[PDB]
Amino acid sequence: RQPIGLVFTLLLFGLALVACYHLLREIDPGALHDAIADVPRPALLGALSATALGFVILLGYEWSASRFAGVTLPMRSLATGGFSAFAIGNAVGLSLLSGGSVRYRLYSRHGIGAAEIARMTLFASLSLGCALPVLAALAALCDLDDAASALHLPRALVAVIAIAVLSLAVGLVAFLARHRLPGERPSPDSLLVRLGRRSLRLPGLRLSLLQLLITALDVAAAATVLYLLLPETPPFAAFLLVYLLALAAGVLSHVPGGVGVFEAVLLAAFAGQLGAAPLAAALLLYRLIYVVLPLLLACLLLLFLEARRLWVTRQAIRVASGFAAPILAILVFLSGVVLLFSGATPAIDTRLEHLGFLIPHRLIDASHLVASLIGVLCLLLAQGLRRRLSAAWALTLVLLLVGALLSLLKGFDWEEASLLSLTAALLAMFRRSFYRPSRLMEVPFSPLYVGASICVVGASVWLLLFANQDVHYSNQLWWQFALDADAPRALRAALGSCLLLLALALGWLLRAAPPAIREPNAEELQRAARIIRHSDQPDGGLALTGDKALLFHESDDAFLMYARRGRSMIALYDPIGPAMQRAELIWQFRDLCDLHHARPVFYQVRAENLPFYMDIGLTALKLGEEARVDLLRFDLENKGKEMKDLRYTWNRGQRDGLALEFHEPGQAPLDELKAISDAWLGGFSLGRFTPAYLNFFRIAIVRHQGKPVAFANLLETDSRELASLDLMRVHPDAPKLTMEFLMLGLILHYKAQGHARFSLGMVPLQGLRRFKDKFQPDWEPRYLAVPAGLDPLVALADTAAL
Amino acid sequence: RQPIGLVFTLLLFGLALVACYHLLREIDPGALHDAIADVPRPALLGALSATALGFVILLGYEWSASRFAGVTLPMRSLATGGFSAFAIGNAVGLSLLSGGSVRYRLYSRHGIGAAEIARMTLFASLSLGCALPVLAALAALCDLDDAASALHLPRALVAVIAIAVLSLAVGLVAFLARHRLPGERPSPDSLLVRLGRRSLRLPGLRLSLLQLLITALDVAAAATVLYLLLPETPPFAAFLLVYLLALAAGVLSHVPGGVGVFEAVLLAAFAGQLGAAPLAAALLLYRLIYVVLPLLLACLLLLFLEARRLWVTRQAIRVASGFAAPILAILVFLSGVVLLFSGATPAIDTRLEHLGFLIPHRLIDASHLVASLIGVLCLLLAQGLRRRLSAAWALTLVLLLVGALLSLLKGFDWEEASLLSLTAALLAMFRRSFYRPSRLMEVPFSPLYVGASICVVGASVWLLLFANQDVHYSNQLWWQFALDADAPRALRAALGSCLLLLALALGWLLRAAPPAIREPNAEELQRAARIIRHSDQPDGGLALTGDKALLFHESDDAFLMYARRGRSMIALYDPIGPAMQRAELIWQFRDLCDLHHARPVFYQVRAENLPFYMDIGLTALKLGEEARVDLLRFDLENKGKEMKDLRYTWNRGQRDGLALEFHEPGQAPLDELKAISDAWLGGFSLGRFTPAYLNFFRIAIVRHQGKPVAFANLLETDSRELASLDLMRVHPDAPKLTMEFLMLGLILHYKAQGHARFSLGMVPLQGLRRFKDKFQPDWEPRYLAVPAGLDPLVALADTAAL
Ligand SMILES: CCCCCCCCCCCCCCCCCC(=O)O[C@@H](COC(=O)CCCCCCCCCCCCCCC)COP(=O)(O)OC[C@H](O)CO
Ligand SMILES: CCCCCCCCCCCCCCCCCC(=O)O[C@@H](COC(=O)CCCCCCCCCCCCCCC)COP(=O)(O)OC[C@H](O)CO
Repeated sequence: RQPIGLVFTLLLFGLALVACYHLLREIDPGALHDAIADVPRPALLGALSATALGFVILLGYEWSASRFAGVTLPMRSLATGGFSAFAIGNAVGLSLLSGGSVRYRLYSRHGIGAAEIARMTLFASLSLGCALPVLAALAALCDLDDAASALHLPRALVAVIAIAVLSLAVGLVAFLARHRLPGERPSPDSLLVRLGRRSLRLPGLRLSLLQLLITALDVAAAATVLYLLLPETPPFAAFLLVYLLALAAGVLSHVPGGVGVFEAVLLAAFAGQLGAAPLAAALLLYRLIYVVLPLLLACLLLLFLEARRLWVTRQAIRVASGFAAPILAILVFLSGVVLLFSGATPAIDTRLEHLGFLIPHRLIDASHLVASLIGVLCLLLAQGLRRRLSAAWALTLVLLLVGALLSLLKGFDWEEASLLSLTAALLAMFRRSFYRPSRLMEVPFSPLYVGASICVVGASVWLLLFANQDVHYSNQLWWQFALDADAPRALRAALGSCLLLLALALGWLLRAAPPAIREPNAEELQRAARIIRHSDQPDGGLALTGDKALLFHESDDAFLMYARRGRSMIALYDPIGPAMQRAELIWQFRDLCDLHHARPVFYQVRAENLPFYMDIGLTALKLGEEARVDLLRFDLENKGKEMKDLRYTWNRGQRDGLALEFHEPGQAPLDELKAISDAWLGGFSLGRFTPAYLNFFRIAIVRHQGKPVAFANLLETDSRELASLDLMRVHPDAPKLTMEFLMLGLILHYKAQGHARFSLGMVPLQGLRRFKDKFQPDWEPRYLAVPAGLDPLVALADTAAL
Repeated sequence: RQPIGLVFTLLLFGLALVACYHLLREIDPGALHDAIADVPRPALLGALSATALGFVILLGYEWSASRFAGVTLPMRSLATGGFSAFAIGNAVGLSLLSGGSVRYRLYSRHGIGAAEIARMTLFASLSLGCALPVLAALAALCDLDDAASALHLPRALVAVIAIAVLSLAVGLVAFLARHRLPGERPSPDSLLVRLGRRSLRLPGLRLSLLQLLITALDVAAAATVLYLLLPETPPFAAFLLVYLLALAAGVLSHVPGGVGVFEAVLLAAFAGQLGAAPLAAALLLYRLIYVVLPLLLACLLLLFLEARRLWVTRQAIRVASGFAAPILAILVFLSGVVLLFSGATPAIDTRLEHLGFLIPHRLIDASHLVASLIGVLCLLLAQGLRRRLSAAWALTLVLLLVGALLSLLKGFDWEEASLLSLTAALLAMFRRSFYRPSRLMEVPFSPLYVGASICVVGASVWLLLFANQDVHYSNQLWWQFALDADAPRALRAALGSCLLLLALALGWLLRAAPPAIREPNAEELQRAARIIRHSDQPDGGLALTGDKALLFHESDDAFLMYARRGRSMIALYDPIGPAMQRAELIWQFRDLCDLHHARPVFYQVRAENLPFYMDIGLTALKLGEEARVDLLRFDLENKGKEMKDLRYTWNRGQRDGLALEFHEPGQAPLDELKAISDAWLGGFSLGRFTPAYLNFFRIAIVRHQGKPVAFANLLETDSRELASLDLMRVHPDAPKLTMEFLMLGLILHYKAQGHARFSLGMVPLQGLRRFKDKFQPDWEPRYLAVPAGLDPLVALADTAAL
């Protein structure tokens, strides 16, 4: 899927480049520059305003999603989320930090469910995805002659196509209206439809109409931006029609920005009618104003919020797994783009002639080549920054500033140097955000980033051909070292960048295979047990069963237990140790998973570590509820119906002759345990009955008039914060209150030693819930972490099987 | 002492500046530049060669010290040490990284004693310090007329002065030869002299003569360097005489480089005879070639060795407390100097006229001012880098590269930008060397660094006056913003730098006083005990006595116990916890000590942490020996006279009716303990007898036929690595073998539980040594850490009193 989808997009981009080259054959860069300069100031200020209007309409797009999913949020929060998600989706879609991710990051602070957000994003996407053809047909129906002229098709054909589209639209609307279940409504604005297999959620009539108006206003404003930039204006209907088609074509192409394809379509539509140069200039200004500008605004906004949050709340925020690393990766990538493009384009003559005196002539050529290499390194270090490396942050901070220096020593291009330096400032300001002390060579291969790198290099070479089209091909251009000669510098640069990218890509591809997963040995198990003791978490006990492999921190202070199942690696709980060790461990696991081409999954995680999973790109699903009784409040001289039932149970148990005794680890009656375990059997998160496992923990045994009837090992630490029990077996013939006596006896015993809390157990998603509730415990949600895209049930079913 | 010595040096520098200003009044920068250009290539290549010759002779200087102190080292090591110590001493003497420090760092890897190195340095210093006047007199005796003309004094006066000096020299030599103790000789080349109070160590005749030849060749080569640079050459005798005097005057002035004063004296000597401009040019080239160049070579050498050591030995080196932070602090300081000086000097007209087109005219003035501020910040962040901060490393890495950018946007001064960038490269390459995550605002005030900052600012202003001496004073110069106007830019720069330095200096001086030292409370004590348990070191037990204050790491994982005594804070042992926590703690202590204006001292430290103390500027003295028995090798069925004596003791003890029993912490007979403690009493590193202290540890009591006779608390951890005993009391009336039975019983008991090692105790600097040796233990040295300068006995005596 991943390589196929990459290759498909890459080829589509490549084709669109070739199309644009063969379409702008007549135009030379001089003409284009003149066309760009031609545009009047009121037109620019108009487009700059229509951008704002069109982005304010995109807030309503988020409002419709909020209403559909039934999410109550503050208006300031909804606005911020809407703007930032749309801005960053539209520009760098699906490559870095998609709109969904930005929604899910921003809205998880308010404590909205992952399913709700997911639904919001899906609605926001499919809204445009399904309302695009309808608006295209509606626009086509106005002035068929103009539309036919634009598309270069017969009037009859486009007419019947429009009629066929609107007929299919109303037909589907009627069909879903037929299967409308009454009564139940998940939200005020939501219908449920029943087909037979699954119940699907569709918008209501009012919401559907309101979003369709919103979509209409959105695409209108978007098209108007591009309309104002054109000196000569074709009929609005046809223009809008083609814009819609082009937008569609760009989105389907799965090209990050829609660049290459969108421009190809517009140019093909109005190659002759509007000319090439004025259109190309309008397209560039459109892309700079409507895509690039908002993205940079969003980048700065979210950086600002992150910095403000860090400054205000200093103590609570410890590890910093916020919203800086992804933005900085984006800005760094853009920087590398800016370096590579500059390297392709020839310098200004005036700047070169001034510089020629100050700097030696060969240094310029050297500077230029190195600056091109640095550009490619900046492309590939985006991934590093994304994964919160510290090495990557150090290297990138150096390169961005060296690159900014060479940008002044290549042709005194201060516009480049300014941006590179500004980026390097922001990168240095967020120093804490990059903590991981891992090796850069250990970063996994990422097809996507390499794909994007190749695309950018392609676009640089395209720009090289288009810029240096006034020089004849010659073999002597390669060696030609002189000031005025721009084309040699570009050629050298392009070759150097192409070789360096190829080298690094091949080096990453051909690397030593990772070691296979093995079970832990005696030493590892002992270390794991040591870690568990010197910690708060007693749930770590299931590490010692020697059934699931162990990932150890470099400091051997904290560890994480995981097991491979099919194509997905599952981690049993949160990592065991201090917070700073936990974050590094969660990343370490993600790295490992990626190396082995497996989905990372975290089973039964607490709420406190959720943002660390959100970082590495997981989503929290409500798995179950975990009960824990607080022994400080709980006392044997308290009131409450359940409490009176418990004391009655305890008193009867004592009178009947039930005795509970605790055996230290090692000194256990293995014969009696084996007997009861066999009796219970006759009649991953489980805990085996191997003696080795049992000798680690102290076992509480209850006896009924002397004979051993039931037992339950106890997970403990050296601290007296929390205590839990994993394995717990009872004899089928035992009295019904015997298990409850054992259970309450445990609670009282831990009260005696003075443990703050006592972990009862988890209920997923009836009897177990009631039984746990009968002790009057404290409930706490337990989550499941799965990749964000689409893996809701497959992973849960697979884990349930395991 | 510190403020007085600072003010004295600062005033001497100030005066020497004023002297040089009033002496080079006639010369304008044009004439000076012409004088510098005048010097021929053979003269430069001659001076560059005579520098090398003179530095090769400085190796023999180290050789004489090695022989005197009696230190056997490899020739490569001695060479490296000699070169680097002399190079860095001569340039940045006593301000940053003195020659002594560099010797003591480089030679402590081979495992040479601190007393030996100290002696080596003292000899190397005093050699020149005492051989300078003798050579001055010897030179004076040759051609009195020329010497008299040079000094502008009567021939008779200089003659009798020379005669008086040589008479005093031979008189002192005879006087020390009189009190020559025969027989004993610490080294082959060393005499001991007895005056009555203390025995002093003087060189032998052969060594004295050889070093005096070495000193003669050294100063000759040094003077020759400056001789070749002069076009017209005065008589060698007189010239050498004045050079000697000037060198002396510079050294006594305690000016880091000898700059200001040395030049003043030379200029005053040959103001009229040789002219000002040619002499000034010779002096500049001398300073650049003989001082600055070697320093930069040494800086690079030692950086290279550090990098090579890091690359080769990756695993053993963990925390990196090597030789990078001091060098980088030096290079950063030099960078800031280079920025400030450039800012004072006016730009080249050609470069300004080229730049005037590219850059807006006001930007140049802005760039120039900011670059001057950045220069002053680079001055003050040297201290930060020195103290291995990470904040300081991040900030400095940014500033050096921004400063390098502004250096190209001020007057396109690429020579500056190259150096700043090269420094910023090296600083980024040694990223690990700066680990401390402390706040920059928390750095203590340092009079020395501020003193050096003020000096540099002074020298910048001096350069400003001397460079812009072709412009008349006017009030309108401040506001004058134009390209060609250089003097306004310099004036603004100088003012901006002066205000920023004043502001920061005052801000550091006026700061909230540090909190006073308090005793630990119940919570702190409990935390300390927790830390001790989850650790290897059982010696941490004496923390719990609640007698000495506790410094806790930010992570509350490791801590360090210290107590103030008079004017020196003593830390009781190494910090307790992991290595990474230990380094930060040792620094944290140094910070604290500096805040309270107290000498840091570390009492009883192990060898493994020595380099962490060496970093913060301490020296290890051999305090005593600590015995520890290894229970793995030791067994009850072994052979050896001492072992047979032990088993005989054990068997007799058992037969007599001595019984040893171990009581858990809390469950102890306090009555019996109090009784025995009182009986023993009747008849900081001590351990009190307060019940609170005793309830923490398990007490071993021995009984003689039922009655309690002796006891000894046991320091333990949860691990079974090491065990120790602090407090140990016996009844006066007890049998002589009873204490030995208790002692051997402990050893056997710990064998039973299976503890690897068992700490016996320390003997400082007779009976105790024999008693410990009778168990056949393993000896390990125990050190004392005291400030490097001169605090050998005062601290030890003060600690002994406490
Ligand atoms: C050729 C145009 C018409 C064809 C339309 C379709 C083509 C589709 C396929 C090709 C994709 C577009 C290729 C062209 C890109 C822009 C080319 C360009 O103009 O590049 C300039 C330089 O390249 C760029 O500026 C490209 C930037 C593109 C990306 C924009 C990102 C901006 C933000 C970066 C991060 C900022 C960080 C700080 C703030 C957070 C060089 O021209 P100049 O005259 O402006 O400069 C001359 C000299 O070299 C220097 O002055
Ligand atoms: C005035 C000389 C005669 C008087 C002698 C006695 C005076 C004593 C009191 C004053 C002390 C000396 C003051 C003069 C310093 C040098 C002045 C100078 O020439 O400064 C130049 C610039 O300042 C310096 O270069 C000063 C450097 C001094 C320190 C040297 C350190 C070098 C190493 C730094 C670290 C390197 C890092 C990388 C390698 C590890 C500016 O002149 P320029 O024509 O060379 O340049 C013009 C334009 O501004 C730029 O080209």
